[PDB]
Amino acid sequence: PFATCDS
Amino acid sequence: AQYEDGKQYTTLEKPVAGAPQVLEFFSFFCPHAYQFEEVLHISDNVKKKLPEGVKMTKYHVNFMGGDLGKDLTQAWAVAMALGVEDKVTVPLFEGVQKTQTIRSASDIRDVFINAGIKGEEYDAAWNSFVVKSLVAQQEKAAADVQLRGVPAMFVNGKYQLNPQGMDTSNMDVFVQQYADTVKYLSEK
Repeated sequence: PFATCDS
Repeated sequence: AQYEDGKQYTTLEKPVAGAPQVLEFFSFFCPHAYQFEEVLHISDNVKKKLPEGVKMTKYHVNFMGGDLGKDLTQAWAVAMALGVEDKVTVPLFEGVQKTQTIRSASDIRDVFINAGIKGEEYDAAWNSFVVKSLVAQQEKAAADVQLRGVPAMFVNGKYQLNPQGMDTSNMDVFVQQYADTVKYLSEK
């Protein structure tokens, strides 16, 4: 629930 | 003290002047953003708890999806200008991640047309001065916070939400801790 797609 | 720097949120090293009070970044390409928006409905719950006079601002980003990502940022600018966010958000998420039927700028346009926005209207918005400036607005806001990834939320240009430091024992508790943290930061 805290995951992200990072650059 | 229930809200600690470095836990429920972090503090930007160089704060942003002139930023929206509550600003969210996302990508229609990011699965976690889809979760954020349609599964956990974080935006809507944050909105529900915002103090009077505080609007929930949402910006799209370029760094995912190549040229299509940039096209989606411009399309989100259109959605913002026409006020049709609630009519296009889901079918854009589904078009990119579920059915994967959005493969070109024209496909994006198709989504808006099926949502009720006429082709002449969409193209006029697309080429308008407002959408042109909203595109630059979204890009600058991302650069200004030194955005590293999506989804992300920022309060008053000073505070970055940190869900990784929130309680995730249950999702209802988690979403409410998120909304309460946004609300708390907005009065800070």
